[PDB]
Amino acid sequence: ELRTISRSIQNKKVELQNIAKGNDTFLMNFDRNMDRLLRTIEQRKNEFETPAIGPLGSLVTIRKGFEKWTRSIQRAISSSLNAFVVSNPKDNRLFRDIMRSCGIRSNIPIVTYCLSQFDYSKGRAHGNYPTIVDALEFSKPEIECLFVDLSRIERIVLIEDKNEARNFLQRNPVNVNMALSLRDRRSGFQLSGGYRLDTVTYQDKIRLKVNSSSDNGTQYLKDLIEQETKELQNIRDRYEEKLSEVRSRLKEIDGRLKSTKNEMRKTNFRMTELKMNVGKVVDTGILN
Amino acid sequence: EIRDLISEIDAKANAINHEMRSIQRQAESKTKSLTTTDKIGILNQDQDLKEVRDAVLMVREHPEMKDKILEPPIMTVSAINAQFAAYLAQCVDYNTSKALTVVDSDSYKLFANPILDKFKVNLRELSSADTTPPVPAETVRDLGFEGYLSDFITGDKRVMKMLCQTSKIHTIPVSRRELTPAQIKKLITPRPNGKILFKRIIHGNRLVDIKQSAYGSKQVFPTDVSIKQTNFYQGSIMSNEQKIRIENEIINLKNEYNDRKSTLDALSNQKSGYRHELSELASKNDDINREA
Repeated sequence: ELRTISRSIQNKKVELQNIAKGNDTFLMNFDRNMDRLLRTIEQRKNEFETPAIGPLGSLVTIRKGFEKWTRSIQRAISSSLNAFVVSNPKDNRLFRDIMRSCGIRSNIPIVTYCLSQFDYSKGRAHGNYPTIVDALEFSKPEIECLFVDLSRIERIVLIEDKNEARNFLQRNPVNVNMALSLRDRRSGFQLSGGYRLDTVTYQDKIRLKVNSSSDNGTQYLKDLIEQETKELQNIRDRYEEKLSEVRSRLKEIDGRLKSTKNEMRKTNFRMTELKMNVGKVVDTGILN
Repeated sequence: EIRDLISEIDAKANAINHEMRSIQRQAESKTKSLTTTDKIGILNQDQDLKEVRDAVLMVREHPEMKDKILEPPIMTVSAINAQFAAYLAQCVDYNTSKALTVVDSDSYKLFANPILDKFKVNLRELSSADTTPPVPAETVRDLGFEGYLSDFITGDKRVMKMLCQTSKIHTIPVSRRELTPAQIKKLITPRPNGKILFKRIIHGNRLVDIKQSAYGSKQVFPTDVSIKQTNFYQGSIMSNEQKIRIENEIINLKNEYNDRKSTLDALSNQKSGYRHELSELASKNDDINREA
């Protein structure tokens, strides 16, 4: 398990290097063959009435100031980030054949949707808290409208404190379906209706662009691989301290086993003495 | 020779003790082809499920909580086959799958704080919401589905009602066969009232979410997701052939190891008999020497 952890950390580090280009490919967060799939779509674009657009997470960037919310937002819209958009059922069939030829193994959602810009101002959450829409930057306005339809991002508010988020939702705020709250770096809270509180583990792989330089995260995670070697050592030796306690129990019972072996060898010596005594010369003939 | 035989038979019986331990394990494995006897072991598979196990142990230890807080769906719910188990695991979110079910609002006020203070577990309250399916099961069969996802699962009725309220499993038609593109196109087309018949459908190995935009021209767009295999919610553990493909193959290699161990210890038993014969012959020679 810990080998997998440090290794995934390092591959993520070299993937942010590939944000521009490189060896370990950055798009690997969606699928290992994602670079091949996108090149094949571009090569066959003339066969599509409208070329397939995706993966959607590559067209979405976290706005500056919302970096702390990246994993919580990604968990909320995780179904949409891996998706590809096709305008019609014919392009959907052509795209599925290209996915099969490219050897994609990841489950990729295909959304058949005609990209359109529409006014969603009436649907925005009313409150002093920023929404997922305010936290994100979209490559095109039609992609922003698509996330509003698929994930209702305009109705998801970001509230740091769990109790404040619960109290806000209990007041039935206009146009709010869910509140995201922070717990730790590996997990967060998703609150719906003010009564439902779900503790959600964050996915290890990031599928949203972050406006922070790759070195920020990778090298802050270089000191964080220093901290992850800390993680490996800690877990391994706490289990090994557990192992040490149980093997000291083993050595205690072995000394008890050694003490029993010494008792048994002494009994064997005593029975050997008994049989030695049985077979001894008898000097009772003169006595008789 | 007798003390050597004592050590030999003690070691033979120690090997027999290990062999008997292996017998208990393989006997348990063969009889464990059907649903797991205890589900407290399902919670030992992942670190995130250990806190849920400790919360379930606390609910089992306190008699006042036993009928007010129910064990998570991953332990109490089982699908009739492995394929319906995969369909259920794809439809129910993992946090709801591991959530304890609270029966009423008073039970939530009395027992939620003691559990939430000690364990980071999710709680789901049972509501009065109606769980009637959107169309009769006959109409669902006419459309090419075997039934609703709720019809192919068994478990505590209160936990199943919670899954029906949170995940709407009673509204999801399911077919193990893939539907034809013409059947799927009929299901996606909104009725003259502008409403789609099913928001989510399962056919073959695919889950199709039919979404109608709340904004603009109310465009209807399907989202298709491949269903992943699951070992959870599995009343039928790894189907039958798949279970044999893993369990039988590995457990029977271990079973041939067990047979070898037992036969080796039976050969140690034969050697003890040969040592016994030799000891009996030596005792007969000792009796002849005593007569001499």
